[PDB]
Amino acid sequence: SDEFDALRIKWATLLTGGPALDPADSDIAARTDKLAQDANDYWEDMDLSSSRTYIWYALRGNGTSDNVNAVYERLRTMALAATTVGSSLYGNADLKEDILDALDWLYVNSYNSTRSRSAYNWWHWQLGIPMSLNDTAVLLYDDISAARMATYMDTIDYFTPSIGLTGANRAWQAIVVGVRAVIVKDAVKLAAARNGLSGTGIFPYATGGDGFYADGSFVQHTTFAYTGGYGSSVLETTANLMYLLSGSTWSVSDPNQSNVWQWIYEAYRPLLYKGAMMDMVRGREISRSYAQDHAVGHGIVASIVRLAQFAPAPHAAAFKQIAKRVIQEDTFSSFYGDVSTDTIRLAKAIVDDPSIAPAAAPNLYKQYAAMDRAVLQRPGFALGLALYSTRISSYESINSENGRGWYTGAGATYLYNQDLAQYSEDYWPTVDAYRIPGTTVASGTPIASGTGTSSWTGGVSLAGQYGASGMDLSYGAYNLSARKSWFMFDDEIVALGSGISSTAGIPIETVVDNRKLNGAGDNAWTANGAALSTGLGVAQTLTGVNWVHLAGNTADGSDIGYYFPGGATLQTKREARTGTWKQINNRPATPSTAVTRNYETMWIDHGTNPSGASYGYVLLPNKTSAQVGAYAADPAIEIVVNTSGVQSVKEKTLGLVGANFWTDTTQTADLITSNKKASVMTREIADERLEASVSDPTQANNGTIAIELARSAEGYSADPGITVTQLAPTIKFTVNVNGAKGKSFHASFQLG
Ligand SMILES: C[C@]1(C(=O)O)OC[C@H]2O[C@H](O)[C@@H](O)[C@@H](O)[C@@H]2O1
Ligand SMILES: [Ca+2]
Repeated sequence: SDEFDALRIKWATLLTGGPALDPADSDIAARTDKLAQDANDYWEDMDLSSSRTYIWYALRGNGTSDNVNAVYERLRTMALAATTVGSSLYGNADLKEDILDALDWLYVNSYNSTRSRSAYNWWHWQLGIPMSLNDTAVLLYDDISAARMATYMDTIDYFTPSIGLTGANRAWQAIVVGVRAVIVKDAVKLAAARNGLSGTGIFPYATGGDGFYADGSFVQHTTFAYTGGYGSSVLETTANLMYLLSGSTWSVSDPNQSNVWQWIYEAYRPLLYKGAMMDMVRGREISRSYAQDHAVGHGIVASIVRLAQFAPAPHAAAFKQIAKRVIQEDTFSSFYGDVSTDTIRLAKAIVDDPSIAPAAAPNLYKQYAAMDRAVLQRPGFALGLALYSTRISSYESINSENGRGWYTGAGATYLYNQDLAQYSEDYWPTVDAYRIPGTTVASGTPIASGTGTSSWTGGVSLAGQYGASGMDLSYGAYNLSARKSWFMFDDEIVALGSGISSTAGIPIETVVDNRKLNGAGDNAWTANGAALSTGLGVAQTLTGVNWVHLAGNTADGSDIGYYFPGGATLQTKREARTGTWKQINNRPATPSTAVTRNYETMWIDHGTNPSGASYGYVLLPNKTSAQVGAYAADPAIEIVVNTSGVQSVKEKTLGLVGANFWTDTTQTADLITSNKKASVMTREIADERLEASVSDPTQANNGTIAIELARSAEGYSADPGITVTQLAPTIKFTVNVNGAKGKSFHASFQLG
């Protein structure tokens, strides 16, 4: 025996859960039954014929990478069901044989050195197929001969012999060369795998392009926020490879691995909400039925559990605490339901360890300036804001996936509450893709995939407690411009719109919300204190409404209230919509079965060719209609200004004032005066202290932002980069935003 053999067994238990597995456990058993069932289901359907032209009727066609990739996964599944303890097919030599025969069959008939390394969908030829193959190689390792185990590892080397791509792709190459390295007992390769993690898009932060950023953002394909998509994969593979290499002579030594710990804290933690990974950062993957938000979220948490096995002292315990809290929070879909058996083993030991307490829930506001995203986490709810600009594209759609992601990241709001299934249970293929909440669009017309023309997209963060965001809207697909802002406070989110103009000749509308209702679609809702009809298929206009209340799909924790300051007229309809995942993901393996969900859609109608139109609403999560009515009577909010040049909102009770300035001219909102495009927020504690945060959301100003506050101060402390030039009679200071990359600069003044 040698090291390589140790590593291989370590990976074998990663896939199986080792001989340790306790089939008595209800969840270990549940997973096992399915593996065996599915495995059995395939096997007893394979064409075992000597002269077969295919291994599975359904997957025939040696030329389509999609099919070939799937025949390998199936095999991998049977390998596991044949290798994991407790399985109805454990040890079954017959099964192992057939699997092996299937592999040989593909070496000559479909997967070998003949095919182009660049054939259609290299991902399958260079990463997908090989990852599965390795896993099989490791499991049936003993039952495999040298001649046989060569036709496997040689072909794999042919397709992926090096490491040299970006983030997710680079990491995948690394796990492919790394695993085939421990089976072929090669060290040169194995070290090239460990070293790969130090490459672009992984360990080292990125200042542009793919990879993780110091502000917690993650980018893939150069212009798309992908934390929950390709990012999800990166976390998983990197963690899996780092764990395999931990404690070996090929252990990771790069100092930047420390960054991996921060990924969890700043990159993933803020984007998880009770088991779900927010879709706004999942890209084109929101169109995949097998990968909805909680399923995807479980995988992220599994990578955390894995990470907690070798993580240094401080971090390991923190990880255990975070995972424990998430396993417990998710009452929608059981975590143990869709993760590997070894994952269930390791987690169960954390959840049952009484000494490990659940980490606290996050309570903050974070601006991911590098990917045009912003999050708000409050005890009762969370808000996801998806923006785009000259730096980040509207949405991604390649390989006929996500054909309706048009406005998924165009100022879209995502509200998370007790209704944990809002975005799961086939939301995407049934929701009206032309009406994504928070957005302003030309009714029923789409926009293309690509970056925008305005640089003003970002926001400011006041000590990570509160914030404000903005997006200068201007579509290329058709004439339409507007100024959209959002102000996140303690229990309400204010949305303002102005400069709404168009010549498209198409009715422009702003969608307040589009909520999926319960199975009956009978959620109770009220407007101005009057119950409204709850029948499906009914469309109605609400004139002069000051507030609306919609009951959630759960007894408590999912109600939503809407406040319209100067009164508004809403176009609404409640209906049952039908669709298929096939419609937003036209690939062979995607389900065509029709599904039906209920929605309550509400929007403001700006008319056709409007000029200077505007809107203003406040979202009030978890409040009863009686409260929403109360709020509307004596609101803690007060619109300071909603013009084309500046949008400002004040929070009477918190002493908060937010203001986004859209032009490089001198303008003033309440006590704030600015001379440049900027996002500002201040907090005033009567005769005590005054705080202020500023940011250049354009990330293009290479000079300064001259700010002036209408208050007299006695002293101050400011982040470096802020030069205060006058404390009395009024506060004056400048902010050096050259290369600030959208960050927020803070400063606190003591009043007299
Ligand atoms: C196996 C599958 C799939 O999801 O079907 O095939 C294609 C792959 O390439 C994409 O770039 C990734 O998003 C990855 O997640 C995909 O995995
Ligand atoms: Ca409030």
